[PDB]
Amino acid sequence: DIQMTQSPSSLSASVGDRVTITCRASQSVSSAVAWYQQKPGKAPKLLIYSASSLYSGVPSRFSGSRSGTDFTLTISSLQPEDFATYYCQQSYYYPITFGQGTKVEIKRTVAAPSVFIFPPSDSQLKSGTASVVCLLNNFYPREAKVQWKVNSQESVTEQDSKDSTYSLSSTLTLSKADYEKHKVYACEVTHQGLSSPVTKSFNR
Amino acid sequence: EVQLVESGGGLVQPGGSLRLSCAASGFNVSSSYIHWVRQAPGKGLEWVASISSYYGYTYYADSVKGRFTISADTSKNTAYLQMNSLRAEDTAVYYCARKSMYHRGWGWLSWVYGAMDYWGQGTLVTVSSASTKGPSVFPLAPAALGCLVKDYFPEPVTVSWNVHTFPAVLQSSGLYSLSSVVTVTYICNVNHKPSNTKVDKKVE
Amino acid sequence: KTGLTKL
Amino acid sequence: TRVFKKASPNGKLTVYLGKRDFVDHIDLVEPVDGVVLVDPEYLKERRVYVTLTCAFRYFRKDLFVANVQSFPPAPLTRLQERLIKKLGEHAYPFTFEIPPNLPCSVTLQPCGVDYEVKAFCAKRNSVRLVIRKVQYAPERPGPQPTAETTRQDKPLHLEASLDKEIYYHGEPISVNVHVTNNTNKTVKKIKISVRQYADICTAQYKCPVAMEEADDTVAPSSTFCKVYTLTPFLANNREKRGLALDGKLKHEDTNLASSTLLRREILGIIVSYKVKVKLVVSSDVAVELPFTLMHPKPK
Repeated sequence: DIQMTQSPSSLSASVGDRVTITCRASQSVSSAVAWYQQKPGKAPKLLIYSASSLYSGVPSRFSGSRSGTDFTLTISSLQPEDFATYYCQQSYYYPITFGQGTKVEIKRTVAAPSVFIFPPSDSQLKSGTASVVCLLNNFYPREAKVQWKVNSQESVTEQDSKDSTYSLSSTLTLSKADYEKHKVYACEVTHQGLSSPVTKSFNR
Repeated sequence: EVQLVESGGGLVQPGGSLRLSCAASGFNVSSSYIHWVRQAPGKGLEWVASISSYYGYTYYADSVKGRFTISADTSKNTAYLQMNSLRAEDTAVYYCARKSMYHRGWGWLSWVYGAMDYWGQGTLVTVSSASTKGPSVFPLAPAALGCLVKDYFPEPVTVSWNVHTFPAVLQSSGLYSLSSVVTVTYICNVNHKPSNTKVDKKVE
Repeated sequence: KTGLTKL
Repeated sequence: TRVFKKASPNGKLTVYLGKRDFVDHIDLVEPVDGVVLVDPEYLKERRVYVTLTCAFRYFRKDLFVANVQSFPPAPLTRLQERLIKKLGEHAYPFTFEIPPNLPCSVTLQPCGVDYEVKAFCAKRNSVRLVIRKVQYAPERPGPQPTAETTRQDKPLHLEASLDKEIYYHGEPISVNVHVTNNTNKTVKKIKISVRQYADICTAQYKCPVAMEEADDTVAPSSTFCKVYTLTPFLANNREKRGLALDGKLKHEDTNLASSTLLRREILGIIVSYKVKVKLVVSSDVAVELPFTLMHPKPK
């Protein structure tokens, strides 16, 4: 099959930025290419077709170009509303295939996480599954990591509506029996906007 | 106008059966290629299958080769993606689109398969043997303060206070789990319709 | 075979 | 926009066209227009011509073969001037008018009529590009088909009809059936079929594109009224060899040969479609009405 390898997997920009997203077909294609802009959840739209044709109703600023097998979609002045996931699809060889998408985020000043911690509470110990929580509120950019000092799953709220930020709840789940063994627990955040990693800890 | 409507979206146990129906309006299933597209939960797109009744031609994605079957009743002017042998790979939001055969200048362009101009609505097809449960809520106290919902099913769970509800995460137990925190008495209200469950947990 | 271009 | 081009086997002659579908507008025909690239030094016969072959293949008996003197010159078109401007000083245009009362590009499902543009210096000196002479569906709907039959010592008063006459390919025709069996014979079965006849101007046949044999029995001395739906398309006509398929450019898959519109002795093939309501009785009644299946007009 044809892998419509698209890059960048995630780019940052703001209003007016001339944003470019490239996508290369694994095998030769004959202008069978289309660009779909899927917002969060909603049904994918259509942007371009025939690898260069502005589809009806699509904003003019969007435009596709072909230089062999490297189909490029450029938004001359990306607007606040045009932040979604853009996929490239070739209609030449069945089964039809898409890229992997290219989410265009929003840009603002780097801000460090406000990191809070939560130990498992009495009710949770009674239930039988203690989950320690690490909250990383309003931390920019989404690039970051959280390490644990005693499975651990991270829930990352999307780009904060307030101001283009990210939260992240890193929660580590253990059983009541397997949790009492240790005494000091800690979550350490490594972040771009942090001069040094920040560790928040508690004692059982 | 042309519009496709999908039906058949509901919980089905792994290996079960569902019959997604894409009712097409504004065009015959024979003057068009009807495409079923599926997008996983928060993930890049994927095109499921396509069919044209006029030539009776069917094309399938590598993920639904043999498991699914797209046909159509042109008497009703509808297409039918019979989904069999569902699995955790088949969970998604399913959209329906079409590629007409007009605009050749004269008639059918029987080889474009091109851009899927018009898209349906999106029906959520679930695949899980998770008996509808009720959440087990736990508190998280100091400064930040939150409530952690654990071991519920299915989505959605409405968590409110009297401030980021971190996206519900599919826990390995089939049940779900999420957290909702706030930085500053506070009572967290959790609502779960599929089991008609409500909780009001105190955290401090 | 039959070619193709653009004007 | 697009511009089709094709080089000769030796690579010198390049025939340029805009479209490979010429809509045979009822009154007139869309002319074939193009320009051929030529290098005078290569030209050895000193005479390059362009020809339009309207060939009935199966055998091959043409009906309108014309020649245009590309070089030396013995007007020009809007597309031809731009084609020459792109090419330069080594290209020469050619135009063909297709007279009326000529067949429409149509083929028999494995034949039929075909249109080709061939430029040659007069084997290796011949370049051929297919085209299509084809006809859109009529602009406005015609009279509603209707047909009533009587069988008699009591009648079997039957009626069949279709909502309208102009129906595009791959569209469902609605067959309204109205029976009144005053006879003592029970209506064993009802049949609604659609058949395509392709006269070859003389041979013809009757290919049933659509079938619907319903068991809507109407007991003796009783009425009946129903609206069946039959869709004629190529989904199930793959085995039927000889079905009149529409005009092609290559082995591409096309639809049912659009009904041969006419303004009789036109060579080629004349295709038409009829809906037949046949009541099988316990000794079977028939009624029919014709409809014209074609393609729509993009716009």
